[PDB]
Amino acid sequence: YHSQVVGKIGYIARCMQTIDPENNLKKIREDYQDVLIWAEKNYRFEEILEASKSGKCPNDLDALSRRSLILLELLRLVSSISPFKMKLDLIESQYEKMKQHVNLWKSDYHVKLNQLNQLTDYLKNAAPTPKNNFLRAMTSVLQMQIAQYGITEDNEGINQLFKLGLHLLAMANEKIDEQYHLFKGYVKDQPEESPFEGILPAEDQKILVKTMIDYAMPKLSSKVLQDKLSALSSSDVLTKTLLDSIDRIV
Amino acid sequence: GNFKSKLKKAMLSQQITKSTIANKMRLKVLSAREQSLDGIFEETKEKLSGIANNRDEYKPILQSLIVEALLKLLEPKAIVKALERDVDLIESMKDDIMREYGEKAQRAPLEEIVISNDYLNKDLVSGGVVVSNASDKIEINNTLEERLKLLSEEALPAIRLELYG
Amino acid sequence: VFPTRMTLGLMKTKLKGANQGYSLLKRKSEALTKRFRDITKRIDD
Amino acid sequence: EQKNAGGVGELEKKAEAGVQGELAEIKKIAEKKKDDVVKILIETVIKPS
Amino acid sequence: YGAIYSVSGPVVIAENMIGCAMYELVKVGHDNLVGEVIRIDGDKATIQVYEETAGLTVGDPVLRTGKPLSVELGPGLMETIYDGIQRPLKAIKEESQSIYIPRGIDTPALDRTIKWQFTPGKFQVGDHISGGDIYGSVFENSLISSHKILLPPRSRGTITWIAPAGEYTLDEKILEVEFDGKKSDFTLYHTWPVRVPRPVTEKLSADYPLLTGQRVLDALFPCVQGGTTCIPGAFGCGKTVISQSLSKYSNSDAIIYVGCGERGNEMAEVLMEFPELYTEMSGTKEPIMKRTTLVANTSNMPVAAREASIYTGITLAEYFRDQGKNVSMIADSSSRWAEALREISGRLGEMPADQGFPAYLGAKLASFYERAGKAVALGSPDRTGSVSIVAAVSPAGGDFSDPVTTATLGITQVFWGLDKKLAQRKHFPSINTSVSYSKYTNVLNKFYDSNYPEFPVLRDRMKEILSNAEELEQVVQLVGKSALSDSDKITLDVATLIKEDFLQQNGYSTYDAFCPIWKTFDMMRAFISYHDEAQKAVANGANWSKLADSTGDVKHAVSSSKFFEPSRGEKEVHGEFEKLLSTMQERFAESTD
Amino acid sequence: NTVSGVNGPLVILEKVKFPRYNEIVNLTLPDGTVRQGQVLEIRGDRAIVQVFEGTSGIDVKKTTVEFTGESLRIPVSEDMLGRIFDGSGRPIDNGPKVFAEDYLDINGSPINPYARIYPEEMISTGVSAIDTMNSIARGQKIPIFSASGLPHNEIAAQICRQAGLVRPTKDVHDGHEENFSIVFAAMGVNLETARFFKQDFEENGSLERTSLFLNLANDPTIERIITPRLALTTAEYLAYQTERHVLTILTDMSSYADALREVSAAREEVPGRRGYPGYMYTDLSTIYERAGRVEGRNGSITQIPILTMPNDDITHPIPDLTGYITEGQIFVDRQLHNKGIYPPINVLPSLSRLMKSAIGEGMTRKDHGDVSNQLYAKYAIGKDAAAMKAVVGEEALSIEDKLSLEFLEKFEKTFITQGAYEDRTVFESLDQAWSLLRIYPKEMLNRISPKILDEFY
Repeated sequence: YHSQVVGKIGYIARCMQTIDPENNLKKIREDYQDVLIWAEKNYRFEEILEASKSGKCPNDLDALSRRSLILLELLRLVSSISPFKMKLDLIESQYEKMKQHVNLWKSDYHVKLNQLNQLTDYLKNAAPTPKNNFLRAMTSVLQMQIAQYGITEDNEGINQLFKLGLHLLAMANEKIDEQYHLFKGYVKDQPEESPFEGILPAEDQKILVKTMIDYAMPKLSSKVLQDKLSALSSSDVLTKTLLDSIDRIV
Repeated sequence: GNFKSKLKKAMLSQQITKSTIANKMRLKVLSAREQSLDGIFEETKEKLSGIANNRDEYKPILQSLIVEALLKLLEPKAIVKALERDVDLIESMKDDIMREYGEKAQRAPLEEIVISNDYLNKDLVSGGVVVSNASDKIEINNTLEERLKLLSEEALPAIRLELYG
Repeated sequence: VFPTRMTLGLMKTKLKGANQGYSLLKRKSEALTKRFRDITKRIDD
Repeated sequence: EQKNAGGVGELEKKAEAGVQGELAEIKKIAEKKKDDVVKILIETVIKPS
Repeated sequence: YGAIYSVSGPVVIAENMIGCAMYELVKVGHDNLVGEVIRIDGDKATIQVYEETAGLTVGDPVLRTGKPLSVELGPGLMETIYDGIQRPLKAIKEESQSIYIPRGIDTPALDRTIKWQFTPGKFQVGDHISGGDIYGSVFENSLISSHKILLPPRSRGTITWIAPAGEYTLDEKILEVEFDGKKSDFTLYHTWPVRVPRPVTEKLSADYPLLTGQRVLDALFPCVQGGTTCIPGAFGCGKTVISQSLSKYSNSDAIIYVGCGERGNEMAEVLMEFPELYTEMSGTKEPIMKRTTLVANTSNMPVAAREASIYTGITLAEYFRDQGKNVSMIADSSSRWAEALREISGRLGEMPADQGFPAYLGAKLASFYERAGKAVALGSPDRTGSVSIVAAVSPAGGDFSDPVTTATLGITQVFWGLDKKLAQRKHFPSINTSVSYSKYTNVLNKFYDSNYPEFPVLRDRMKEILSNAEELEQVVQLVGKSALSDSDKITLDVATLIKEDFLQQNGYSTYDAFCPIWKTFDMMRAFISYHDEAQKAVANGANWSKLADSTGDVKHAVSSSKFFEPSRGEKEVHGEFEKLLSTMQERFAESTD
Repeated sequence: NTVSGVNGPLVILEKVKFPRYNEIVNLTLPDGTVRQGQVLEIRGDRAIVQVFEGTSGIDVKKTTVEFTGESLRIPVSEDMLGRIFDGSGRPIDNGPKVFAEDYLDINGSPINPYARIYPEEMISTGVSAIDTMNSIARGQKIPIFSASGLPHNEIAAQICRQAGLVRPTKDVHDGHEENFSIVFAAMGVNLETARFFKQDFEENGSLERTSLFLNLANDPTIERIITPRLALTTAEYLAYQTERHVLTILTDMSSYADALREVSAAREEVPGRRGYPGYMYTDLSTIYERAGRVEGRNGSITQIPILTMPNDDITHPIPDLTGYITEGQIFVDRQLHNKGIYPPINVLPSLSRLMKSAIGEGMTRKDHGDVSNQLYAKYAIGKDAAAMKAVVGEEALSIEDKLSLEFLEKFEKTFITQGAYEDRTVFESLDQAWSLLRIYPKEMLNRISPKILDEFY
């Protein structure tokens, strides 16, 4: 009873100190100052258990598990947006918006954090296929849009990128035509000129253009078609004009 | 119909917050009353522990506690387990404890009292003795801390009704 | 679903009522079976 | 819905401000007559019962 | 050590015992037979040994272990077959050259001859640790960790030594905890008693949806992650396809299959069928075997593994649920555990109860169903876990009024019955509203209706038409088709196709084993739209035989759209079910005129 | 001395007869933990007691026993409501003390709580068929009948959700104008059903005025059977001390009856027929002995236990043994729950011999007893004609069977269908019963007087 509250109190202060080492979360750290005060000083576990048994600290296992689950959800949401960095006020507004909700294990933030964590966890063990590169670029643009727009607000690009990454994650190795058509439709449906510019490296966009150039490359035997198709394999960025020029040649 | 469920959810959240504050206030008051009763009972054990350090006035209370612990056993041979500083007081009063125990006995007089060499704990038990049988299978807590803790369950409602009533 | 102690008392009266209803339906079916051909001969002539 | 984003932090302000004066008189009243019940409990604990 | 005074049957008496207990397990004889002290009589303690007594001499030494029978919790649980007594069945195939150990098999519960990949978790040196916190992880899943290294319960301290990333053995220690001095060395394997429940911070209500892989089961009354389900039926009700569909088509991170009274052929077929099936979530080679744990028993196996199979499976399911993953427990069956408890009560010489079963079946059955469920994971991280217990039952007395079926069905919250009339038609399971009930369908319909559901009206209308189909079939069978109207004949015609297509869930191919919510909602919406269109065409002027015979292959194509895997349309909704609404709407206009 | 043996859950220890009957004892183990137990029976230098926590962990020859010297008694006070407690003592929201100002026994030996008059104050639970057909009042003992296979936990969650809102509907009827308290005792219930039952009382707004007693299914049967005596002693102590109305809900009786069958397996007594012991009527009479009106002519303690039929009938020892101590019961039908109804309580197998004494003046009417008999006669005629209509058909049925068949379908989907948060009044239930009973002619109604039937026609 008291050991779980002491471990949750020490894990709350250790997670709060490991969340930000600059001390920028004064709003979220203001409510947890009673747990960080015992962690910022030389206090043994017997003094924390004796203080919790004497009514000098929090003794609610359900409230400490709910606040530790909310702080673990905020730390998992801030850690899942790597290698990007969100705003300081956006983390306090997202923590204040998540603290104002009664449910914290079946909400849209936990399903979106688990959905982004499934593609981010699957991105480190994917095989050599184009679905891992397109899902890596869409997970990078979805990570930049999730870091820019947050997890509490709604966005059509985050839902379309999460639905495209979730549908591409369930696909097998025999659906390269559906992943190439879904990547061509997702690249053609984007309003921006470059969805991978300023987020991924030039080799990742060159591999994505080389994937479509290699896929559309074994379909012509003419010198004029292969000569015009070979000129698009030297660009370091992917655009809709290259997909329209590649679709016009095929 | 789309608004009414959100209104009922907001009312349920407000009622849950008011019930949480209303439970936290009574939990704090119960923790305060239990801390006061535990403070008075903690001071009583410190007063009894301070009074138990005297080998002059503690001899009749130790002999009366040994006779009272021997009166609830009814065995022919009794083994008394006490501290290192209490074995000499029972050794200097075993004949008076056997004569006083035999003078008010209901079954028979005591044959002999065997002082065991095993001592009791000194971390949470200051003074007193532990009455045991010949086989060492039944023990009666005849200490001051166990007697005050056993009497605190019946003295807590009278002090709580007079102090918080 | 069903009872486990003293349940034959309803099945005995249900079987007796089913037997009496089957006997009455057999008597009415016999009377209608006689009257059907008894009218069918005179209708045939 | 706006009453649930500020009421979750007011549970400690309302619970501390609700019972703040009784905790001092409850501890003062127990420490005032503690020797009178401690002497009766010490006198009753020293007798065989 | 004690001396064996008498050995009669599966119970042995040993005298000179001063360390015996009521639930502690000990080893009797020189062969190390699996047994436990059930009772004591004076100075001697009666020990009931589930192993075979053929070959045990009287007068051998008996040494008590000093604790109850439990299992090992660590890396190596998945991809290995064991028994309910925490014994390695894979070592018996190499050493003894047999599937099950007949007798004299003294092997370790945890594998200590293979190395695993140990990686550090979210903890470091100097940080506080507690019981249930994620201290490490092992790559044993498709795309995520399966065997998470956690601390033992009722312990705390600080991590003094943290092992780096690499391969290590189970016997080697790579963890050191300091709490009030040198506490003890930490390793990969850990001990936990099976007679005590796993600790947790707090329990929560079950509110997550779970896919059972059945169109009639999920469409009629779907279960949640953390609920209890009972499945009665004589000679089973399709536990092979329901057990394989719950592991393959289930959305849980871990799957635990426990057989307490199986023959061994169904466990070997389901175990060998798991490596051929591929995971639909981007898995790897042997995806179903890596995330599945199998506990195999026999019909003539030991009673300690059969009775302790649900305790070891519930302890492993609670240990896997304590890390934050969703676990599904498929037990088959509780009738063999109740008969094993009645055989131990009759052999031990205890007082019996009504219906020939012991009195501890109610408390043990309520404790077995109460030991599983959804709650908060114990530890500093506060993760979310769930344990779905699905245990089938069978009639031991030959009727549905026995204490085994009524005791397990009364304590359970979800029910899935089996009709003998619907089971005789080659349809398993067959229950709409007479043997099936669920209280979490209201909260479970909020998420499936939140995505794109139509099941909220079609489930009540299909349950009402399925419940009225038996009442119409009773009067149609007793009196005839002369005292009924055309609406009851159209409702019985829609209930015949809905019962034929919804009740049949055995599957003749790989595409007939998975059942999504969109396909069942589209088929139930097409059947409800055809039933409403038949009533509207009958109200506007038409016949019942002209409506059903006029429909024909329009309903036959909807009934025949279950033999193909969903790979067309958007994600799971093929165009054949979408064009069936326009074809039925076009046929409904021509059926009126 | 030491533990002589162990047979099943109970252990047989050889000690002295210095301890009294039902005195608390402490078993000293060598593992470093002490356990508490209750003396179930005394013998000639022998004792049979069960451990309160756990069943394994004691020694054989190295065990130690000690007598506490005090009998089993729970401290009852006026601050027990609102907080969360356990039956065996698992503290999750409790502190070191329970706030008990007086010591009372868990059997009601010196108290003797029982009413010496008929109940006048009418109490309603928010059911038109239960309040109109039964006519329950304060101090009555009427248990709820359940079945195996149907949603008994949903009906108990609906009856527990209805507890708390009956005070505002009963205050308008002039049948209850005092304080209302709820006593919740759980034994052998699931954590999800107890969380939903506590969530229903928390959503209704009765968490501060209700007390929660939690008992697990993996614990001993002595703690689960001992928790309803402590809950009934706390409800009788709070209701008797302040003259308030306390409603006690005991769920489930099947867990106490199943736990009572495990006990007495190592004593001199033995079980009887069907696995249950022959002295279970005294065990249920001990829990039902503390039910009724309190002494003082102000306030009363009502008892509404929830029992589930394991065989779906009244011939079992649990519903048959518990139904004999009471004066009727309410039968819940699974056929009405299968077609869709909340609550699915039937009126055929339901009768109360205290409907005339419960109905008085100023809080009820006189035609409710004749309207309940007329509705029970019409429901029995429609249910009797419904079974005969399937075999023969609609060719041999008269207009009287069709009137009862239409009245059973009209009253089946109207009176049995109700909400889980709204409480219907007795006047609205009698007015709704008069509309369902107004389908036949005035000459075809003979279950009421002509003077009262002519005025309320």
